[PDB]
Amino acid sequence: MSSLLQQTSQLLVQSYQSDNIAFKSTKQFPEKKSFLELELIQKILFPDFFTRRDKRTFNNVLERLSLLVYHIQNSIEAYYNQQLAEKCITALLSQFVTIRELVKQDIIAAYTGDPAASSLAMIIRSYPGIHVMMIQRVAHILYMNGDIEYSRELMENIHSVTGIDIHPGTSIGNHFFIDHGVGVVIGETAVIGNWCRVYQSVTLGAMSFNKRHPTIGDFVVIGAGAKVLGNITIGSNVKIGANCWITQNIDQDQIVFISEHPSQITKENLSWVNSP
Amino acid sequence: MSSLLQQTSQLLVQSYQSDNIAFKSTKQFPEKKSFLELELIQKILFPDFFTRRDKRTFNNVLERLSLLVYHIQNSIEAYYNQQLAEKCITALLSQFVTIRELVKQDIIAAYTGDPAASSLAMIIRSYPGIHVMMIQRVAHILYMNGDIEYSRELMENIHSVTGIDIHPGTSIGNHFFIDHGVGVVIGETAVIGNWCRVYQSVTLGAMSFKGNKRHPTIGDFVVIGAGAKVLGNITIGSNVKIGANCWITQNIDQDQIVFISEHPSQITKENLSWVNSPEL
Amino acid sequence: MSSLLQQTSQLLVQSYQSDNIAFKSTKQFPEKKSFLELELIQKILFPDFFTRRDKRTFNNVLERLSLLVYHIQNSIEAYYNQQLAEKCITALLSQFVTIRELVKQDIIAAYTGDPAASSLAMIIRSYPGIHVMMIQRVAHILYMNGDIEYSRELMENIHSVTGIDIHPGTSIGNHFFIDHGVGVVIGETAVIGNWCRVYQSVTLGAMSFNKRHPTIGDFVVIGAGAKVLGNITIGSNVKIGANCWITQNIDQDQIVFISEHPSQITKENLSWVNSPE
Repeated sequence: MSSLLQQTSQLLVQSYQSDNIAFKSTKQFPEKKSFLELELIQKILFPDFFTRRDKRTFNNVLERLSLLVYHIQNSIEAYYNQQLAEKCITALLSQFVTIRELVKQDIIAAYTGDPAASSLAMIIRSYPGIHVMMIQRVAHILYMNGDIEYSRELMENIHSVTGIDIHPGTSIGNHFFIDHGVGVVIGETAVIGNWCRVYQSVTLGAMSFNKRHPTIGDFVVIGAGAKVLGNITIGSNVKIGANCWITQNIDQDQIVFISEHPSQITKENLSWVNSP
Repeated sequence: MSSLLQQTSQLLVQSYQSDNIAFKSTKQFPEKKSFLELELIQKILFPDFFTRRDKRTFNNVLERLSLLVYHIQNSIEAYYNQQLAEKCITALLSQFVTIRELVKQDIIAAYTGDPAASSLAMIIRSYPGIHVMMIQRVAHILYMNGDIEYSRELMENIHSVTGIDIHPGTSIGNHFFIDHGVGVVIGETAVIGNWCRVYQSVTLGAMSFKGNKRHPTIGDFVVIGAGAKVLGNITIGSNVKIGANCWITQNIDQDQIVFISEHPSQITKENLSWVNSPEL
Repeated sequence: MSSLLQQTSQLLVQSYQSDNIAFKSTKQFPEKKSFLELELIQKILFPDFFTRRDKRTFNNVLERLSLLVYHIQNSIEAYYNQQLAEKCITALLSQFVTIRELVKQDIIAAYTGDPAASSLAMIIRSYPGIHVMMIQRVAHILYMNGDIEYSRELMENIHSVTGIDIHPGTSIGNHFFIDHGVGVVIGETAVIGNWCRVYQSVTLGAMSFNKRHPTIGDFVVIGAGAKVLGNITIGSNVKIGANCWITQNIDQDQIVFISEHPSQITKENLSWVNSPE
């Protein structure tokens, strides 16, 4: 409905104005190409960082939001019907400013959680853990309103570009930060709390061989390469060391780490190019 | 060669028609872009999910097939010569329907092996483990007929898009399912049986530190859980399940469940303020 | 500026002439697309493998180099200003043939370090560990001279394409080989010596929960899945086995590996297709 696109675009413009200045910029950053939904959602959520200086008006918001919605409608129709597409888009449109506020808190969590994060522009423009969450919070609305096929395709699109695999059904709290992220897998029935931090190669997955994925409390940190598997619960304030294999419930305020250290035992160019 | 292209085109048309109903669809999906060989192979193997409804005639199949093989022929020539390129292409065309039947079984394996896979359409359009096998089964025929350079480049292309790293020399049986797949690495001389399932971050690789076998051979019905590292010229029997994060460096007999010996150990023990910092 | 671009172009052309037999090629390969900076750096460093035969004159080199330089300059200007952008561009130009020498040594390291590496052509066109180092050696110059935002952006672009995550601040010696590479993460303050070899899913990272990343010596090999965390040192000639969790220093001339083997215990298409349809 044209009326919903227009109402949502004005709500978005209001959201831009009440932004903290940290989320603003007078600069004109270079073009970022990726794929359609991400390019558009980036522009819609944070135009200052992804658009030409002259294309940051209400009409540009309306055009971009309309391109996004029409593409989403055509895809949901291809897998399902017009009736379901409309229901999904309506829900998405009503949720868009809420999504935008959630993505801002993800960005805040990245700046807080990463010593290498120097500014919000760096995080917004280049942190893949942020871009996966821009797409996931949109895809999750679609999934929850009955579209499980396009929402999965959407997540597989961002999966391809970041190496981060999050199912559209995953339920994720606020201030969620994935650092680096390549190899991260989070399954359909997983539940994640607030202020969680997750590193590369972490799996929140099903047992190797209904609810079949982990639930994670608040303020949980999961170190690189940990594999957290099965319908289990990690309590709040848990820290999980790198490469742990975790298949059991873990109580709150715990620290989990591989038990023991490994074993240690002791002990030009022309030549190399002469051999080929 | 045109006569071979026409027969393969006609055999593919016949293959489409004998498909089970589950592989067919009357719908018009949005176009999917990636890179040339993947887009073309997708349209060649499953037109119903990747092409405009008015581009599904024998001639459209022949156009897509011709463009694919002739891009392959031009790349192989660049590394080698026209004779080897023709040889590789001929083998690929003659195996093309065989490849299609194998990919269909990979799709079946994905559907049975994944509680989140709800339809064949979803699997066909979006599962990276299926897309990597579309490429790998093509590349492997090229490699086996002598083109080791372009078949590797081809595999690195699909690597760049899926994060799944499979060598063109890898020998892989039917009904093979990779779930999630990022970080998967499978080496040149590895051999994989039938009905295997492999998860993210799995290596079937060489020992960290000719006709050699330096990568693993795994049997049928093997499941390898996330993060497992299976290294060296070792054999994993059929019906073996390997738990997550395992480090395997020895042969494993059939009918074994393998897992890390010990659980990890375990010991006990806003925006406003945050926004004040980057503002100032 | 125009004259430094011309002298850098002539030094590059001479560097092409100086190459060993093995880095040359009479054949013409199909173009490779990715993203702008990688396409240009590939063509500038190895024209024989990435450009048409008729686009290898001095002016062709000068146009490719200028396109790159002007793209980087505007990108840095966008995050900072003309003053810093020129400082970085000047530094990069003065070091361009040095970077080319280092990348050739990375290629040599890949050939000697990988049995699947059959030829330099294959390595130059297709090895993602080489492509990430083409970018990183450029991005490191930019980072060292004050541009920490665009050099990060650059590294994230090559990250999307390879799944290899190397910070622009990382300091890396010569003959560096990443095999496979997906899931490799190397942090901002890490230091890597010469002739090191790193596999997929390796982290040289900070503690999960100034310098906070590891220093690695010469001839270190780190197997797949190893996590090396914190401001620790791995001495030279160390071999680190797959999936190791390293949180303490390792002296030189050591082999490190998980000490215990895993425990073990014993124990129709048509029908499936009817199920869902």
